[PDB]
Amino acid sequence: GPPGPPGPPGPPGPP
Amino acid sequence: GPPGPPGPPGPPGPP
Amino acid sequence: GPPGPPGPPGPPGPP
Amino acid sequence: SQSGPLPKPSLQALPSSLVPLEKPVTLRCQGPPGVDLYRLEKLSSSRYQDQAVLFIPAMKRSLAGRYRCSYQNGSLWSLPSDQLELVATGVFAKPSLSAQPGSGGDVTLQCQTRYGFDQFALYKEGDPERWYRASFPIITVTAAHSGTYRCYSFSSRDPYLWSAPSDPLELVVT
Amino acid sequence: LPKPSLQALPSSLVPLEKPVTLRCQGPPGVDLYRLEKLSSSRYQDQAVLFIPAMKRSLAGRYRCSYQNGSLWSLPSDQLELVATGVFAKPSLSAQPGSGGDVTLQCQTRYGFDQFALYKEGDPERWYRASFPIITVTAAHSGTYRCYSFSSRDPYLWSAPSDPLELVVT
Ligand SMILES: *[C@@H]1O[C@H](CO)[C@@H](O)[C@H](O)[C@H]1NC(C)=O
Ligand SMILES: *[C@@H]1O[C@H](CO)[C@@H](O)[C@H](O)[C@H]1NC(C)=O
Ligand SMILES: [Cl-]
Ligand SMILES: [Cl-]
Repeated sequence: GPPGPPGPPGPPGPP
Repeated sequence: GPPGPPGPPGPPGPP
Repeated sequence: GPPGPPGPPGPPGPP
Repeated sequence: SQSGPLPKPSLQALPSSLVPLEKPVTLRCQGPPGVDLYRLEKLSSSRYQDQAVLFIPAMKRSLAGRYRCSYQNGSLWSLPSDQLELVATGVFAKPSLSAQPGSGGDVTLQCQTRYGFDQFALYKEGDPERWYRASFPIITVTAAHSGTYRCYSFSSRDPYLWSAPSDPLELVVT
Repeated sequence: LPKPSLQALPSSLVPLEKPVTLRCQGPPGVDLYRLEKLSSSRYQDQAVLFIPAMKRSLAGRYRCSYQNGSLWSLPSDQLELVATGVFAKPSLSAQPGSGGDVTLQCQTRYGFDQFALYKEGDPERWYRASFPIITVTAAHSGTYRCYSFSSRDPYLWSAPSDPLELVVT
């Protein structure tokens, strides 16, 4: 089948 | 076939 | 179907 | 066996990534020759397609935003492209640009607009083009090139919904 | 969404070539864990990292977080992973100071501009200085050691000094 959706975003960066 | 699973999460964000 | 691509960067971190 | 990640493709908006409402734009993803599958996506939405090219015949508020693409070789995904920022232009009345030359090499320009916008963007024509962003309608430019300047106003609430471009202002240095 | 803990086991001070394991720990049942090293900004989608043999290159700051549903947790507190034994150990001495104060000297050849002294025990007492001289106020008898390092690379420490077995009156 066709490839799955794009993964979700990574977590927010550090300070 | 059916669409694959989502991709992995993206990188962490920048500072 | 194969997995989707890795997601994008998370947002910016606190300053 | 393979040395590293597949190089990212380019992502381009023609004729411009600043697109007035109701005008056409074409997003094109381009990797090396022989790509099995291109994926073009819009960030912060569930929207994506398995095609290199997205043709938007009439630009809409809802299509404004961040895009990227990547491609697949076998089941392996490439590094993603640089993020394309697709701006919907002409959502608001154009501002009026004015300019006050300074006493020593600087020029203060003003993007006047009848609203409470908090973001303004000033540019000079002809690549390399030169951009300037400010949270305030007054914008000071040092060592300014002669050229044709225009400005845009918008709100940080929807930073891809921009005003129509101001009428051009013609700066000449000597 | 509450932050996880990130531990180095058996310790966050890790002699070169000795093992350590980084473990991220949030609530049970969660979808995914993300462990990152900050300087190099490389990372993994797993809760545990085993380092069979500590290296200069693995020392540094790390943090982690987890994702449940599509939602990210607050990030763990930052884990300072330090490699020890990168330099010859220093030599520790002690003298009186004023009242109940004890003055320690952490002596070393190289130009090092940072020093860390501790007393074994539960919990451990830690002291720091840029000069190789460390006052312990109201000092307790115990087993002391010190480490010397550079602020140019604050995560590469010397081997620990031979223990100083202090008895205070
Ligand atoms: C796909 O990978 C094969 C080898 O596995 C290589 O021959 C080919 O150039 C690749 N194509 C692209 C566009 O990466
Ligand atoms: C994870 O997600 C499920 C719902 O999908 C929720 O019921 C469960 O309590 C979550 N667990 C934690 C620790 O947040
Ligand atoms: Cl442009
Ligand atoms: Cl210890």
